[PDB]
Amino acid sequence: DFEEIPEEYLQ
Amino acid sequence: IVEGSDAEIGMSPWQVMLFRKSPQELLCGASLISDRWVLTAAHCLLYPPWDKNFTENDLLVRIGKHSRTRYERNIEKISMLEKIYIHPRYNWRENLDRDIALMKLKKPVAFSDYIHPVCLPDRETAASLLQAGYKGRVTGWGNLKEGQPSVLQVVNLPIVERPVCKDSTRIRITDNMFCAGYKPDEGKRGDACEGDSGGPFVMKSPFNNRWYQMGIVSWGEGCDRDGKYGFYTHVFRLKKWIQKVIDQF
Amino acid sequence: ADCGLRPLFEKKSLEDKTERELLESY
Ligand SMILES: N#Cc1ccc(NCC(F)(F)c2ccccn2)c(F)c1CC(=O)NCCONC(=N)N
Repeated sequence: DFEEIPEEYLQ
Repeated sequence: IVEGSDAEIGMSPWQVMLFRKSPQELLCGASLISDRWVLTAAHCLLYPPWDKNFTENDLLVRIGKHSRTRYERNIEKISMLEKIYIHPRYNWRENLDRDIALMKLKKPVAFSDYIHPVCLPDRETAASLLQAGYKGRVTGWGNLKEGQPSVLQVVNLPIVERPVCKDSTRIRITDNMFCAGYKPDEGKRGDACEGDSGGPFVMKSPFNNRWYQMGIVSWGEGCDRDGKYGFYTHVFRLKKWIQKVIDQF
Repeated sequence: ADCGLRPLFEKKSLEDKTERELLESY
């Protein structure tokens, strides 16, 4: 459902 | 938000989305009160009866958003949390008394057309504006009924007299809460709901034209039920705790 | 500081669609 975010942030 | 409408672009530039890293999902609303501090509800982070206990590293804050699910490239800013502070006397055991938390961002966020902090009330503003009948505004990406919006939702609701708030529920109400919503006779509806928690209840000062956050979406029984009301954390009442945390950390 | 004044509204002297409902209730 949620568009993936740039991945910088999934830390 | 139940019985709300699509917000306009930039209508609520202090609105923050609390976003869970994994699984990726909407956790809660929140509000931006400076370039570095975010205000939300304690139950968003900590609620043991549902095994809820998030830490700094579980979460992302997403500022400047409109669309709920889209990654709004060049518009939203995403931030990491440096430190979460829950009110010491948050009563999750009984009635969500003092349902408030502060979140320090890793780095200051740059303000823009879509990102801008809301004011915190002083005693005079609170005295003047927090009265039965006066309307505030709630925003959020929460459920539309007790099913999810594509865009930020908005609804305007009146503050309700304390005795009416007390007589609607079996929960013990404190001075750190107020309730808002239409009476069943008033023939208009609206409420926050699941997913709206921690979002801002705001009012616009007729004296200086500034938006002030008076409340934090806290709790209710169901959503938009007749004869039931939304409950909000009373922000001004907890302001000394807020000021304490901020100029100390 | 500059709190509570929206870039796309108050700062341009533009009103949002339901803002009026709040002020009328005061
Ligand atoms: N975490 C938590 C939690 C536990 C019980 C709730 N409601 C049951 C209860 F009212 F009985 C209750 C009240 C106080 C404490 C314990 N139980 C509750 F709302 C919440 C938070 C939540 O869902 N917020 C949604 C936004 O409010 N919804 C609305 N405005 N219509």
